[PDB]
Amino acid sequence: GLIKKVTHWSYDNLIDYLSVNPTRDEVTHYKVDPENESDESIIKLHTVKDFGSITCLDYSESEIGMIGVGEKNGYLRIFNISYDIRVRAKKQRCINSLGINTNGLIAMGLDRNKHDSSLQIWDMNYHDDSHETINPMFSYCTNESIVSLKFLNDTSVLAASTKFLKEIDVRSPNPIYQHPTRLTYDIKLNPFNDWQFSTYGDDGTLAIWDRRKLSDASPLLTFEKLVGSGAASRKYMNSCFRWSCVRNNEFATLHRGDTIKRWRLGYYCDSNIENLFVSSVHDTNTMYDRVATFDYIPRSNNGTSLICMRQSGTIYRMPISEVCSKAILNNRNSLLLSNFENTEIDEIRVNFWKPEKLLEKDISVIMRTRASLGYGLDPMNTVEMIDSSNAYIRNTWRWIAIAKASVDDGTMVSGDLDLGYEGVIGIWNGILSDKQLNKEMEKIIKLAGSPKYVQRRLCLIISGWDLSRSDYEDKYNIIMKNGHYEKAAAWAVFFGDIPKAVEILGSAKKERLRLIATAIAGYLAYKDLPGNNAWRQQCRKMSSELDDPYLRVIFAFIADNDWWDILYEPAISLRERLGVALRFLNDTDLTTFLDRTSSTVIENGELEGLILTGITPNGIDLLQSYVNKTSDVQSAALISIFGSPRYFRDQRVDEWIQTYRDMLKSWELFSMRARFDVLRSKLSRTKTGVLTADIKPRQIYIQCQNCKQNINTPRHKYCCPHCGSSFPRCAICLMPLGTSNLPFVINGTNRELVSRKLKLNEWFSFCLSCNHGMHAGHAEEWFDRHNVCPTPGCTCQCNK
Amino acid sequence: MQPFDSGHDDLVHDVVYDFYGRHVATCSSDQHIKVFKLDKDTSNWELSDSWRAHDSSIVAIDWASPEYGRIIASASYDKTVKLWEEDPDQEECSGRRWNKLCTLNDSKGSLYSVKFAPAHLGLKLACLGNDGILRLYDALEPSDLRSWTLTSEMKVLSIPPANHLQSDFCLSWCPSRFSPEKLAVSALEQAIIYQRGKDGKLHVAAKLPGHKSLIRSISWAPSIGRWYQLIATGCKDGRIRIFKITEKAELQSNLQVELLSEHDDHNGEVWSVSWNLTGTILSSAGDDGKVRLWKATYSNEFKCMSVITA
Ligand SMILES: [Zn+2]
Ligand SMILES: [Zn+2]
Ligand SMILES: [Zn+2]
Ligand SMILES: [Zn+2]
Repeated sequence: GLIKKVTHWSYDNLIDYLSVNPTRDEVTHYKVDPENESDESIIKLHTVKDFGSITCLDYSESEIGMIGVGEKNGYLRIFNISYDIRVRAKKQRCINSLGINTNGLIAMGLDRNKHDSSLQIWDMNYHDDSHETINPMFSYCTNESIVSLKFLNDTSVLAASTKFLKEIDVRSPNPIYQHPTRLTYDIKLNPFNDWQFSTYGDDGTLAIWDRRKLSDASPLLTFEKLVGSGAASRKYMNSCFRWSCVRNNEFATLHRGDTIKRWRLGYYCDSNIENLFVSSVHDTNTMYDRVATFDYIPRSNNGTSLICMRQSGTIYRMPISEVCSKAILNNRNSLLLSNFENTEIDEIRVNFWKPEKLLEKDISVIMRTRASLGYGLDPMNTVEMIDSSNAYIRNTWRWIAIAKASVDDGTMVSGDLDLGYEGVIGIWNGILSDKQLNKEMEKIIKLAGSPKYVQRRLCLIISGWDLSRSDYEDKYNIIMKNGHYEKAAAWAVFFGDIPKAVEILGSAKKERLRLIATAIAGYLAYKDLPGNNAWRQQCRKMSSELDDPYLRVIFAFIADNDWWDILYEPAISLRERLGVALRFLNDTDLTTFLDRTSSTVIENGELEGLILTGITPNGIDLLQSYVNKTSDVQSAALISIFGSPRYFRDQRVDEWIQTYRDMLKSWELFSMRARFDVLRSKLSRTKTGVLTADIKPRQIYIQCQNCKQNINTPRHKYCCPHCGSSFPRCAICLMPLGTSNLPFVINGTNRELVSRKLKLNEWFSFCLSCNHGMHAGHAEEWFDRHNVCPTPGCTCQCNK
Repeated sequence: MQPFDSGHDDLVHDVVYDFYGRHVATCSSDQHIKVFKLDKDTSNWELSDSWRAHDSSIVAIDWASPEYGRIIASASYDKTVKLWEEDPDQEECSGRRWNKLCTLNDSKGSLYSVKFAPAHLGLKLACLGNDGILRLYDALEPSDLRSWTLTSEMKVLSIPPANHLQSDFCLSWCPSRFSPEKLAVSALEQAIIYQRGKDGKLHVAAKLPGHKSLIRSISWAPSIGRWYQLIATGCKDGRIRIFKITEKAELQSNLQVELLSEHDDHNGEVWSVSWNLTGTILSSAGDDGKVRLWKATYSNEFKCMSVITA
């Protein structure tokens, strides 16, 4: 089997091919359309069948159709497919190789004969047609056995014998070089670099050569046992190694009839001979097994397809898949795909899951959208942002808003104990004395039925549930106006006013809600009848089957009256569960409920547990579990800055802050980074007033002109503290720098914005490459017409 | 999917984003580097500059930190690392928009991977070639960014591979300012974590087990704030190994490595593996022609969510 690619014939996009059947009896001319990957693109055109045993084949580039075919008996046949002459040597012997040059010169490789030349080069136009024998123009390599040859140029031929490798020019009777090597078999010139050819040997050892190294002699590469062995014994060998006609420094090797290894080479110049080494090998499994020989098919956009001949002689076409070589992810969740075959790069922007859906629902783009929308700066604004476009984040920011308003109103910070952003667990569980903490809690409250009533009042203050009847009516009106009638009825039952809940839910629109209120109405008399009587049964079933969590709560409380079925499911607000566990519960079971819920939320990592834990080290542990669950470092940092460096110091909070700042820089949200920094500075004010935030250090230490010392070791006039001398003057007006209320208006290149620009233009500004100072408006007005520093004797383009 | 032609005449080898995610640098075997900017108005990738860089095929490029300026490293097979600084006073698509700074003619072998250290470690470099020598280049003199000094020279491989045998190398730094300096270095079949000791020299810290075949890609996940680090590795086998690292002679902290997962979904060779900004989405390419996206579940097990055929 021999598949030989033939060029310079077709004028259309089709690529011609020549094939020899595995029984070595016919030569078939094909025509392959590369743009169509179907197996019907191979078109069989002609078949010459009068052949004994083909050993070699060659084609003519200049004249279309002229194909030479060698044979083991010794008959070389030159004919057309798209005349017919049979030729042979003077002494008949087997033909191993064959070459047709561009100018019609024909070479021939024969076996070893002691009285004849094995490299006969002759032209067919000066050949006597009355004789089968050939009279050669040039005779070389007497008493030798040439096994493979290839025409390099219009005059030079590269011939390989059984023990030598030669390049013989027809213009000189002395060969150019003779390098003794045993890897002298089928020569395939590189189509992109004629100085490189690759042969193999009897042991299967492939070798890629350079002619210049042999000219001057080691091979450029050597692969041990890459191709089939037994090259001397068998004269009918399939071609399992091919150079690449689609790109440079590449070759395909077919192994065991199943896989094709596309070796890609790398080159470096020792400084013009490029030393070679193997970079990457790509394995492609064939469509059908038992492939003996194969060849390339060049397609458009640097594509690759392979035409292969099986051991049964069936010839098919197989494409090469586009294997992705690089899949990188952006900070905006954008995927960029690079191929191993073509040049184009594929991009999936954010604009089994769909990839766009997964990258749009990822927490990285969620955090980017929230940071661009302004998340975390004001908790009321976060609540409005969440409501305007999951819900547990709203519930855990409502508590942050409540505690921050309480601290900023001075309600909690009074007394000797700060107790800002404190947790319900820490407050109700106690911990310099019990009497001292009781009396300071009493003085906080002054602003029972239980041994600890002041602790309950502190817990209601922290939870934001210290409300009166008018406050509850106002909350009912607010929730009714917001449209969550189910939540309004749930809150009415949480307070314990079931006729009020019936009145609220019945005065709605939706008939479904009116029916629900009608069902709830039942309880207003079904209170003294403890017994299964269907109504409770149907209500339990409906509490199981309804979808709304507040209605589930309202039915589970109405039927089989028990507070514990309300405050254990996670479908409702933890603040509401604390509100019903603080208003109607005994202190013996409240401790058990608080311990169970705290030990739940700390290991679960829910943000709603900040009700119980506060901004404490236990809160930092809760936020750490939340980060380990979700990678929501944005919410972790924006919650942590509400009292982590103000009250303690842990490395995890600083890590989250630095990570969020780096992410904000990566999204180019520098304004939001600055707002985060000023919020961190503002929320680090202690009870005394000492700032605890690690602020950015100073970058300017102006040296005084007179005293020659540091001025930083006056809101409108800055002077040196050591001697009183003012700042260096401007280079445009020779007025001192750093002082406002200048006797002129620096009108440098909505009147409030204009006034801000006019008052901003009179600030300090200096070049950092020549150290010359200007006013901001002076520099803006001066650099719009000049490109040199205004100080005399300075050559520094301060603009760019 | 919107494909845009990069314009190279040969195979595009490495593509890297910048820190801000609006610039991509593409190297190729046509001895060219191209930088593409993402236009804000047209929302299409457009070319910024395209200049010839090396005398051989470029295989790895990296952007520097944006607080040190705009510097692109370039490691090619001609045993050179070239550092390229942008001077904005040149016309676009001209070849003079990116000025050459320094050539690192110390590598005796064809360089495979180049990486910048994070910005808190200084303006550092990390080079690796088939000589098996890991080199760290700093930038000590701040006046000129052309005097780059070799400081750390650690040998990863005992002898270089022969030319006929293939090889692959990859590097990954530690994106953590709150952890000591670490470096994930991938040899032929080995993955070594190198840590900076108290003596100022790198030392062998930990080794990732497994890896019966060639390692094609290594990637250290960003530490979003968790207590465990993640290294993703794509081998010549079908395995996307994710290693979970917990950090606690002459080393500031000893570290333990436990294999978190091992996935054979690609059925081939995992050519590239990467991470997201937050370490939640992994991306892995393989010989199946499909790029898989992996996200961790509730039980800390990574499960595939999307498959993108090409
Ligand atoms: Zn002074
Ligand atoms: Zn001035
Ligand atoms: Zn000046
Ligand atoms: Zn200047």
